[PDB]
Amino acid sequence: LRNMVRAVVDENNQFNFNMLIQGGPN
Amino acid sequence: LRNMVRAVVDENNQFNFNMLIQGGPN
Amino acid sequence: MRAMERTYTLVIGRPVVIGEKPVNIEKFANTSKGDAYEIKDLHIEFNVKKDNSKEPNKGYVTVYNLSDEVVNYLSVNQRESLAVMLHAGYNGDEKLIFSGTVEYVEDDFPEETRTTKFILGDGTLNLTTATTARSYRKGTPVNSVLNDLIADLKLPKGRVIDFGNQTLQTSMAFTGNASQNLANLAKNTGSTFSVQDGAVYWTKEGSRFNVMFEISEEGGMVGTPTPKQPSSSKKLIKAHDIKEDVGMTVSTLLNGAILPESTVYLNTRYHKGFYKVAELTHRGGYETGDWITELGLVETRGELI
Amino acid sequence: MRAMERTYTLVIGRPVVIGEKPVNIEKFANTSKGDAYEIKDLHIEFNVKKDNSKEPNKGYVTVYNLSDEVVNYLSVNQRESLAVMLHAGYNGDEKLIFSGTVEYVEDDFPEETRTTKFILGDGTLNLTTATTARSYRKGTPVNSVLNDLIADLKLPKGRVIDFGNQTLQTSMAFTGNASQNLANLAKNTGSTFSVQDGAVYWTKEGSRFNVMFEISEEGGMVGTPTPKQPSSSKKLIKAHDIKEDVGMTVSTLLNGAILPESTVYLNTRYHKGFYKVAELTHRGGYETGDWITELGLVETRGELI
Amino acid sequence: RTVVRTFDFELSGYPDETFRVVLDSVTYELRFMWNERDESWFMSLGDIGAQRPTITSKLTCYSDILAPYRYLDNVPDGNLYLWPLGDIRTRAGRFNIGPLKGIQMTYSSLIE
Amino acid sequence: FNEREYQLWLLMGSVYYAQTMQGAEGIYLDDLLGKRGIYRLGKTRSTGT
Amino acid sequence: FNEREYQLWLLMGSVYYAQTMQGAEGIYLDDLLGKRGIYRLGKTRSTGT
Amino acid sequence: QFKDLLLDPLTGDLDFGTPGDRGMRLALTNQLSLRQRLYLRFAIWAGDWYFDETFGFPYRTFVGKKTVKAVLDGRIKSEVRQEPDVLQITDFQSTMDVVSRSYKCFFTVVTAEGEEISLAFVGEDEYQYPTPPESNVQLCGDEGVIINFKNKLYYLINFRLPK
Amino acid sequence: ISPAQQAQADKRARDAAAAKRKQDTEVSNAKSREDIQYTMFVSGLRRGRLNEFERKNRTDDLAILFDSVTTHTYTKDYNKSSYAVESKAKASDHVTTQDGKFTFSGTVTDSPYLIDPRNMIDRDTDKENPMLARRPAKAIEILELIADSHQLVTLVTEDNILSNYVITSFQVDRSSEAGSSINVQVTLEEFRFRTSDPKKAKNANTGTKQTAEDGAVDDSAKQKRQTPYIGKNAETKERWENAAIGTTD
Amino acid sequence: ISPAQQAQADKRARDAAAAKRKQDTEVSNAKSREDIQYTMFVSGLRRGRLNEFERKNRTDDLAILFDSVTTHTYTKDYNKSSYAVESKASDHVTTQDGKFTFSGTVTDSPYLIDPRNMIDRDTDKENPMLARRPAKAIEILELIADSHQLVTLVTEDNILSNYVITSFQVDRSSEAGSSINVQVTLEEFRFKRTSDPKKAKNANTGTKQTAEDGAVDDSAKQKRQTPYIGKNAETKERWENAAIGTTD
Amino acid sequence: NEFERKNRTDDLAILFDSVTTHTYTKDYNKSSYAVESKASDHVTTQDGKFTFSGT
Repeated sequence: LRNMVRAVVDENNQFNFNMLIQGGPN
Repeated sequence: LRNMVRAVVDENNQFNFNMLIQGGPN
Repeated sequence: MRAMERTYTLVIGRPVVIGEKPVNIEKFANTSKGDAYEIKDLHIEFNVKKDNSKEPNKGYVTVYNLSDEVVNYLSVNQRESLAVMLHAGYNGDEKLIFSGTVEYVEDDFPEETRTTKFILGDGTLNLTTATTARSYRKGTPVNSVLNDLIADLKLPKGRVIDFGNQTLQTSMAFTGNASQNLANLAKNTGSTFSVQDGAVYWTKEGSRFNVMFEISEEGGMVGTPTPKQPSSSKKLIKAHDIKEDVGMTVSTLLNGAILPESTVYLNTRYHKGFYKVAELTHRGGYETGDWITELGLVETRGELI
Repeated sequence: MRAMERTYTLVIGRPVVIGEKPVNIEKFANTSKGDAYEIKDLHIEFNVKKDNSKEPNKGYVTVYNLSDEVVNYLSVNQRESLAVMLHAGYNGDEKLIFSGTVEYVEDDFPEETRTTKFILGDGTLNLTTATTARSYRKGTPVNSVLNDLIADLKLPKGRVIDFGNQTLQTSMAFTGNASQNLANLAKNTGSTFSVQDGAVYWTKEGSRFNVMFEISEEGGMVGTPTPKQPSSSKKLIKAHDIKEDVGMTVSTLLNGAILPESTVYLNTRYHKGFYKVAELTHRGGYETGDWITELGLVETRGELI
Repeated sequence: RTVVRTFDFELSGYPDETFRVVLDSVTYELRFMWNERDESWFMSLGDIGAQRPTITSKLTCYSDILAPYRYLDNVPDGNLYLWPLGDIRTRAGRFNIGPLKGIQMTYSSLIE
Repeated sequence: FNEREYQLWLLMGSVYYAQTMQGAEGIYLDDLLGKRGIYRLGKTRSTGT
Repeated sequence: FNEREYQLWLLMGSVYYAQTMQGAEGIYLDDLLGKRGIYRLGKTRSTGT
Repeated sequence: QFKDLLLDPLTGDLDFGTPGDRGMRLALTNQLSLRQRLYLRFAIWAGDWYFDETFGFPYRTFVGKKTVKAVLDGRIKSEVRQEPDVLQITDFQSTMDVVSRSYKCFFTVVTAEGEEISLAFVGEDEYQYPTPPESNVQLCGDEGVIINFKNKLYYLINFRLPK
Repeated sequence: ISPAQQAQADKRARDAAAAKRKQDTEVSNAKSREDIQYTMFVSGLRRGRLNEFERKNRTDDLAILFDSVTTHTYTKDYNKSSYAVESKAKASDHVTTQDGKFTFSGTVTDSPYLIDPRNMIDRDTDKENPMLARRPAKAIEILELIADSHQLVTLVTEDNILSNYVITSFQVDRSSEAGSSINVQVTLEEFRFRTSDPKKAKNANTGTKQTAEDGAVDDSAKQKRQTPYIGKNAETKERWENAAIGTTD
Repeated sequence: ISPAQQAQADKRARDAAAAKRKQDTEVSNAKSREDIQYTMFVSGLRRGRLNEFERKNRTDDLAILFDSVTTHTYTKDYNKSSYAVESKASDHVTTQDGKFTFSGTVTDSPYLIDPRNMIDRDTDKENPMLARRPAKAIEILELIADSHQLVTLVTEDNILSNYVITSFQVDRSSEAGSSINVQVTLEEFRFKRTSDPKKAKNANTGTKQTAEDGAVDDSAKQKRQTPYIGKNAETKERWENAAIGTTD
Repeated sequence: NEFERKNRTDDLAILFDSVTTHTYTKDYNKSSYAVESKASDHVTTQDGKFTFSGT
């Protein structure tokens, strides 16, 4: 069942990475 | 059931936001 | 006799190209073939948050069992920013609910069901690359500086409240991203700056605009309002006084004709009065899930601009 | 007749001590008593991610019901960096899958079952403490600067692509951690620098190395490949052009003989062609769980170095 | 004008194929349309996401398709030809295009 | 009514390329290369010793 | 029906005019003189001493 | 339409042809190809061909053992349907003699015929490129235009007078 | 171990491997034939539906009949959403339709009464010697082929006709209670949704395409040899391709 | 393969595709007209419920009667906080949707064939079994459920309205041959243009773009402008181009 | 026919004094969401099970 939880945690981490790293010319 | 997990993830995000942004005069 | 059933539409257009004039996502809807790839009757889950701050509004979407042709069209353009629009409503009309560019896209197809993912940004490209280089001398009217910087940002002006006869007290220089410089001018002049669904909104903190929306049991309210603090921290106080500091929360059936900077009237049995809007979150599960919107309200104490 | 069953081995050695020559984790395996503490037939769960970037590759491990002697040996050395190696395969051979130092260790023993935890780093100690202080004048050949800085890092050279007759255009100075300075030289010269399983890899972006690996249903593939963007954000484009910007994803049964900088050939029924590797993740559950590896591929558009 | 073979094409025969290809490190999108009365393939070439194709032409054997168009910044400078693998008299068809189907559509790039 | 003009459009498209370096066929091909003084070879008889 | 048919005549006239020397413009000019076996030049480079 | 070297149905050697047209031939008609594809599939005992251990028929299981007729027929009838272009099996007369211990079955298989997709790899071409004119005919006209007109006039003069 | 035992080990690999090849290739043959349709006659055959059983030719339209069908059932389902209101009650919102499920039970006996050759099970069954024809066995290898090839089955029931149903599970029980027969149960669900004229075809897409894997340029990547030409029309080709195409070097 | 099969695969695709056009079309129009109102009569009838049964016509207020109904049950649910309240705080309770279920049967040998029943719209009087009544009922049942009609139930004691069907089951067991057992389940529905201007209220439609394929939207999709029918080309022409211009 | 093939050293065979019942079953699964349309690849095959009782 931990499989279900790991997926949601992974998605939240993905969203946070996107929030930090976005747009920009570099 | 993902409803239950999203709530806990949201609460953890709230705690982290509070930890970063607290006190201060500005 | 029918029931009251949900409906929606999702459109994908040409890559967005920034030029030397304000960008309108509307005109990029049509594809080279003409009509765009419309997706109507497929289970969709989406979450769209909106706010009044520097950062753009971002929304997430998921679609199950897409045809191979559509996925192929997105395998291409992975270097480019496709324009996307989303609509939702109740079986008789659909209101625009989000418009932006596809920041991210990925596909996972384990055995039974493929699941496409999206991350959309409301004007992310413009807000994060519009450079500026401007300067002014002592005596310049502040109302001129504001207009000069916004035109640089290359976005339509949704609404602006000019400063009047204000004048700069010291020489100023601005470089880097235009959005960052404007967000700094907000702090020192009590003004709120935030782009939303392509529209630039510049208003003044504390003050609010008529009853553009009324909330009541007839208006599809969901549960009673509850008081919730508008920030996750408390500031030290002298106990500008006009600033925010209070709020409430409400939930309602999905209604895309609402924006963070609007004004709402709350007609309940306990709470009654006028409030500003500060935050929005749209959720949706077509076959299974909620179809509601959540509003974070903030009390106002300024003049009725 | 047998079945096809999993096997693995885990080894723990002496504390790692950095000196005045390249560090090899191989020679620290033997303990003062000689043979190392080997753990074979105990349920183990591990996750090991690898990449081509500044940060080291880190892997996590969990072991259930360890003997008290082994736990005692780790209660000691808690101030020191024990060397650890991990092996995995299928009942006939085991390929090296990770090697590094024990960054963290903790034990929780609630009632029925103890559960030991580990966090391992691939060369973390060297990459985060190797200081440098170097300078060069106008006219110095860039090929000399690269070799000088790598020798400072004190790691074996897995593979390097020299710059040719390139020369510095301006005077340069380097201080602080050597890894950080090298990672900055990467941006301005289109080169990729990343340490992995103790080996230093310096290559050029866009270009790729033969078919060192072929993926097909015979090669234990798991599901069809799907297109996934190699980054969580999109960059503005002129529409160096040679840079990455596209990729795909594949999954396969556990196979430790693969590295991020290698090259693979994809023989499926839909997708066919050559790709670079960009990311790896090894998962494993001995008694229960997957025993597979996930590869993130990136399209290439440069010369065949 | 030394040139080296660097790419080959194949067609599944679908009358309205469209796909993206990379040539000389640059990327282009191609469209192929089948004509019934003239029994020939019509090729359109343009930039990714372009409103209209830059070049449109009819495919034929042993004819330099790009000859009159090597003066634009978005057109490959190489050579595009169709020549047969079997009997020399065979003309381009619908299903006979490919590395082993009978007709070899190929792109070659000059050495610089 | 509509399907017929599809044939007309296809034939018109075929006509246009008849006067280009590519697309010429049959009789029309001779005119294009006839400008450069090259003509097709007819039936030939094998020769040998 | 006549309006739909009329476009066919207009298209034919445009095709004829597009291929005449007087009406040659842009790319269409390249095709016509291309039929002669010559092509327009490109980015040319300087020569010094 | 599977092409392959033609095997003579009468002898089993390659079909070099009649003495008047000796040479080599390829199996073109689907019937001929399927015939030899079944013949080889049934003639090679299972496991006896190197480079492919899984090909062939397992005769050793049945021959030399006391076996049930019904089981053998199923396997015989199953190997046939491994070819992707077999429509059906019409009839099956399986008979066994206990005195001589011999077994002999009869049956037929139905298969359709397809098209050739492309003639590029086989022999001929289907087009009719034109023939260049001869002599000054192009620049000055042709005499046949006179001959045909004369013939038309003569035949019309023939028609009107009753015959 | 011994050298002789190596031969025994080899037998395991061959026979076990050969078994899956027969199963795997046969399944591959299915999903390749699109001119074949399977229909099951659960009931109604003797009442009106005889009209549809006559249309099937044993070659591309096939009928599945069962010696006896004990029971069959049909159940469609729908989902209803509900949200709460401030009046301490609950309201309702749109609803959805959840496809549909069908199940039935039947039996195949080793002593049939009605042996109709038109039934596709009785393709080869002997008229006068039924029990040795192995009817119970002959039904498993045909039912399993349909299910594992993901055929879209059509059910002709007496009450109605259903189409686009996919088998999900089935059972076969040779309990000692009956013997000489197999008890069969099946379940299905509604799977609710090149050539051809250019007129009807529309704009398709294929996405990014790499070099073709059937011809040269891949060999240079795979490090192989280019295929020599067959000589015909030499000295005419070589002059032109070598000048207009060149060689991969 | 051969062309003979290509002429066969098309038949397999054509006939199968025709099935959706039949079933999928019927539900579409069934939802496109809200005038029709379906009703069900479970028991109730002979205890004075005939007063409203006679009101049902054959075009708008369709009625359904089963050959027999064995049992029907009605139930409601509520929930409350499981933690001690702070004290009166009687608001800690919520109401769920009431459920209704029943079992019935349709037989090939009916005893009452009253034509007012919509099952017996065009059933033969002298040969009920050739009319195939059980098939008539199923065809009706799926259409009502698929279109999501708000059904009204007339029962022994009370009358229920705004109930939607969520599931039903049909089977033909070996026993009770020549008949079908039917089960149904329903739940409440808390439901909450050409209209009188006096009843109109301010509404909203959000942001809107170019509407429908017009003279301007055609340009966006690269469609060619629709030619104007020359009913009159003397008056508007001089003014239309000068004042409105052309999309270009 | 094949029972007699079994020797006493390599192809060992097991026979029970009595077998009462044996059952064989296979399973498949499909997407529960409407497909985009032919997209007949939305199905997977599970492993077949076999059980029996003896004495």
